[PDB]
Amino acid sequence: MEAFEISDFKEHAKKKSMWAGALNKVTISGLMGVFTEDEDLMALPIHRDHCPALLKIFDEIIVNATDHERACHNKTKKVTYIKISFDKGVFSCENDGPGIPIAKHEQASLIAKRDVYVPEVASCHFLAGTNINKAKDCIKGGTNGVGLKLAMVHSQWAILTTADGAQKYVQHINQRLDIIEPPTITPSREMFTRIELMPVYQELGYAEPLSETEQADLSAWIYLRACQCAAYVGKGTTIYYNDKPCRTGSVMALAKMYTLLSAPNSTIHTATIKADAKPYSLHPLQVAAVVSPKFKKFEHVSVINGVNCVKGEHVTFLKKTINEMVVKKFQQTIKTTLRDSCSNIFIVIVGSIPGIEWTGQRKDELSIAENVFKTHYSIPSSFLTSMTKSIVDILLQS
Amino acid sequence: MEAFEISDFKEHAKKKSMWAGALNKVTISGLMGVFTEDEDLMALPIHRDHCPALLKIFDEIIVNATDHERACHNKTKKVTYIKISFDKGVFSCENDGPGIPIAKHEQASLIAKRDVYVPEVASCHFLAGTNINKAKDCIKGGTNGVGLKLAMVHSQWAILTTADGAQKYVQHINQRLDIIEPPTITPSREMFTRIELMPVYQELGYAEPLSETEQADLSAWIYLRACQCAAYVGKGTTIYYNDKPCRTGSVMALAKMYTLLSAPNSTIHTATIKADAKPYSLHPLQVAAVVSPKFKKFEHVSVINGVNCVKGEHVTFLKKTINEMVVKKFQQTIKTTLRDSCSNIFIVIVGSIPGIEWTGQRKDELSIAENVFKTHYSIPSSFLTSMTKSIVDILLQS
Ligand SMILES: Nc1ncnc2c1ncn2[C@@H]1O[C@H](COP(=O)(O)OP(=O)(O)NP(=O)(O)O)[C@@H](O)[C@H]1O
Ligand SMILES: Nc1ncnc2c1ncn2[C@@H]1O[C@H](COP(=O)(O)OP(=O)(O)NP(=O)(O)O)[C@@H](O)[C@H]1O
Ligand SMILES: [Mg+2]
Ligand SMILES: [Mg+2]
Repeated sequence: MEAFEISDFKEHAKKKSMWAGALNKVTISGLMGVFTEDEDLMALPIHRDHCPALLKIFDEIIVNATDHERACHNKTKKVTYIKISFDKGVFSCENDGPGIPIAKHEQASLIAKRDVYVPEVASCHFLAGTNINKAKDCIKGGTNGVGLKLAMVHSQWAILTTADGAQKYVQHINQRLDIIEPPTITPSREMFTRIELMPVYQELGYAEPLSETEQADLSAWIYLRACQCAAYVGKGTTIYYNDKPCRTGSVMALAKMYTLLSAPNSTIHTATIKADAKPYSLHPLQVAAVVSPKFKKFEHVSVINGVNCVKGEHVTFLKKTINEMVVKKFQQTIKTTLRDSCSNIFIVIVGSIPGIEWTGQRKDELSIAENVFKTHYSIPSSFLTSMTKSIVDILLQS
Repeated sequence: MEAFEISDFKEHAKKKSMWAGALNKVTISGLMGVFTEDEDLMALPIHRDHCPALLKIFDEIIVNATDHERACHNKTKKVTYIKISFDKGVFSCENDGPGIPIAKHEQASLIAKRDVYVPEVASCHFLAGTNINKAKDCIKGGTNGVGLKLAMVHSQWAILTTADGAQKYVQHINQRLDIIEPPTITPSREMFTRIELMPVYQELGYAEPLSETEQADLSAWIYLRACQCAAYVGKGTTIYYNDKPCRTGSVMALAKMYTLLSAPNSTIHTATIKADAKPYSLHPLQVAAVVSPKFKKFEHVSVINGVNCVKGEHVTFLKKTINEMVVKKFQQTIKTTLRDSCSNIFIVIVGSIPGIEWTGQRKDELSIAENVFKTHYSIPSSFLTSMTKSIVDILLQS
């Protein structure tokens, strides 16, 4: 029929929500940003509709930088900084460490029948990257060879700049990937990767120059995402947002930021969840939790493999384990459901998990057998005991 | 680098969880199937790890049939049946109504430099279908031109059979899309579409001949999915699973099936939620709810646009509206959070919603502005008042 059609990747990415989510403004459950009060960092909800695909432009590039930080963290040449910028609608992200290799790609050059270099494949070729054949134990968030191309397809203009210690490579990628300019290659001896772009705000439902509220909301969201990165990356990396350092290097700092308005001056339960055997034993999970009667439902913030995912059995592992102990102790005083006993918890979980699978390119949800945690991971009893004490005291008051 | 690679669609679909979910067995929260007790239909949880991509093979084909049912419901030639079969691991789904057009695809033929017909494009060409340029008011679940190809890529062998009144078209698509046999085309006046396939069970983590428990679990899951279809499709369509008619033509029947074990002989609150203007006015939402103290947490079953999605503002619309009334009525007696007053609700929501977006190919979550429901839809107050009365009686007891 006339309606039966074949689409290419770029046209498909511009009209289909499967890649990065809705391409218009919708209600985003739990949307948050960070707002600065005095010199205090405070995470607050953003109760306005926003475009999920727009936020994924930023996220895809950000997770690419923290993926690189993970890859070189045990190598001689490492990532020391991730600089994120957002000004006048221009978004940029730069990291040091080895750049994308500046070399001709023979297969791509043969397909295109012209000289095509690796950074053009990295940025303009769908289903292309270094994680197509990812190992079980690889804890990079990246896996599909898709994310950077999504960022390009939603850019009015974009500039990729990378240097591998020998040369510098600059390439203009404009008009939602319609116009790929030939690269400019020079000698350099510098080493970094920078992505700078202007998203297609108007197509995504925003004011052509962002409105004051849109700009403030988007700036707040990116800043919180940079703060989440700062708690995830290794000991040698500093995260910057609009040049200032991000002061949330630990899950304690994240938990305080998220509960400053709710429950200031509260106690922060901490745990380092370790595993007995490799590869899991290489990746301890950091956890901080606040327990308060002021919280009216269970909430978590997860940064897993650099990704701010919202659903996963890693959360349930903590919830069920805590509930088991709460039920026990509570019964001794009376002599309660899973949401009961967890309704007063705010918990932050940050770390790497080998072998997880994702539910889509957005990586909203990770997928795994629950028994991975039961067999391999141990939650410190001191954390469980003080969490249970705090929760039981609240239950006894009502 | 050596690791920098370019992948094609089918190799990508076989390695990457983004298309259909995890490609191995993982824990699936809320996994259910239907099991027959006496002659009663009873939906029970399946507490065993299962492969999400495997279930999506079935789901993609099923939603293709209910999409056709919706497309032909107001036309002279309509869909009168959807027959789903699962036996000896062989899965098949057949619907009547107009078949896939048996016609040469010039563009596809030019690309391939051989005769390629429309049903081969429909089943073997990624990013291809009749919904690439989807209208905002189109309530079909299909949108990406991807789902049928995922089913083929996870089949050891498959047979597409379609007839359009003029001809019949039979085509063998084998070895995870590696071997596409030329079609056999004959004169016919039959009109239907059938997909029959053997999934790659072993590759997805199952026993080569399915084990007794695996077979029983998978049959139960498909049967429940067929029962959900029976509540969704139009009045002129019968759904069959393994030749038996599916006896859940209403949200009442669905709600009774899901609450038979927990709360038999309970009252079923019903509502038909209508909207003031088109396109929403064309698609009333059917709702049934059971309220019981035996219910531990809030649960919903959603069939939206034929899709059994698990997250969406359509649920929150009902939750917030009910909570508002519960808060008022409760305060009058005392003179309570959102977790409260909704913790004892099991609710079934079935219907079509125009203009929704999805968060991925799996269509786990739909995306929409909350204000669509606030401005356009009204929940009948009789349903709100009897739901509120039932909930307040429970809260007053404890
Ligand atoms: N900041 C960076 N530094 C170094 N290499 C990078 C950087 N960003 C991207 N790359 C490379 O470019 C490739 C393509 O990136 P991308 O399209 O995001 O795919 P991916 O990160 O591998 N998987 P995904 O994001 O899940 O679709 C990556 O695999 C890396 O090889
Ligand atoms: N049972 C069927 N009867 C008639 N036409 C069908 C049937 N199944 C598939 N088709 C057609 O085949 C096309 C390709 O199917 P499919 O690949 O599932 O894409 P889709 O349903 O359009 N979108 P999606 O499922 O979101 O990836 C559809 O768009 C329909 O035109
Ligand atoms: Mg990436
Ligand atoms: Mg489909």
